[PDB]
Amino acid sequence: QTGYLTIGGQRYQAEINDLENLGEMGSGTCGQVWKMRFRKTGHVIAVKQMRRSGNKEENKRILMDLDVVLKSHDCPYIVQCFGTFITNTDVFIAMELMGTCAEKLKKRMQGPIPERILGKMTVAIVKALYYLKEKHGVIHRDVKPSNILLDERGQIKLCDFGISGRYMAPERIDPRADVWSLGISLVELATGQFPYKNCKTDFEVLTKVLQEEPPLLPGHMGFSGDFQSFVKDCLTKDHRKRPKYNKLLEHSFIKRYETLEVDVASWFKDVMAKT
Ligand SMILES: *CCC(=O)N1CCC[C@@H](n2ncc3c(N)ncnc32)C1
Repeated sequence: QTGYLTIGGQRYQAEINDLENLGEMGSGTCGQVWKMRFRKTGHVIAVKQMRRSGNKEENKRILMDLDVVLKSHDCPYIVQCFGTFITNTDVFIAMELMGTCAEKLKKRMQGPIPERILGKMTVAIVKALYYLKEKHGVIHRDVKPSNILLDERGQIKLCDFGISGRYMAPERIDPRADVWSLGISLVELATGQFPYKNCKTDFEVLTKVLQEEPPLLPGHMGFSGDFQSFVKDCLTKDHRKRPKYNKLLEHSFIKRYETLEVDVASWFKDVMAKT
């Protein structure tokens, strides 16, 4: 429903001019996203703006993503929408403000991200894809580090569903393909290096994926055996032998970080402090 903004129980009748524009965030990968402040509360939020005069293709993608996120109001690992504003000229989609994405944390850190953090990250992302395949029959089709968002309070959510209904897997080029993309992302963040960084064209990446063996987590960085095993599983070329989430969620690596307390909130704020 339009016109209402609800930040945690408290619902507020509001309109666009009840918000102060604090500047844009990054690029318009799905839409133009502003950081905005609620003049009544003081709360600052992310607001995506869709202009009705905008690109027809981008607008179809923004509506799909919204469709998925309103459906996912009860997944703690998918960013929550706080409400919508519909004016004669624009649609304003209020999202909870996250910090940044794993891609930019990799930039800031200038090196590997510790297994402790990638652990909590694997739990939140696998359960997100599982919740999305089970309760709604959607699959993501674009899981990559720029789509994994974090915040200062430790939360790790998944964010961009604009091309999602029902980093590319071998059988998505040559017929659980979101399982492959998660593994490529995990190897990138774990080593700080993208495993197909020397390819000068898109098709050259696709030939590497099908011709050479999967990128494996190296053995000399102290990675635990469970983490190495989990990545080897996701990075199975033959999709017939790749596990579904019900089997993935029973992996020991998943089980270690469901229970273990990992202070990602502190690790996040220190990385962001370093320039
Ligand atoms: C890699 C992260 C990044 O640069 N982007 C693209 C720009 C928009 C940004 N972003 N999208 C939704 C967001 C929410 N809800 N909070 C914070 N940043 C957000 C992701």
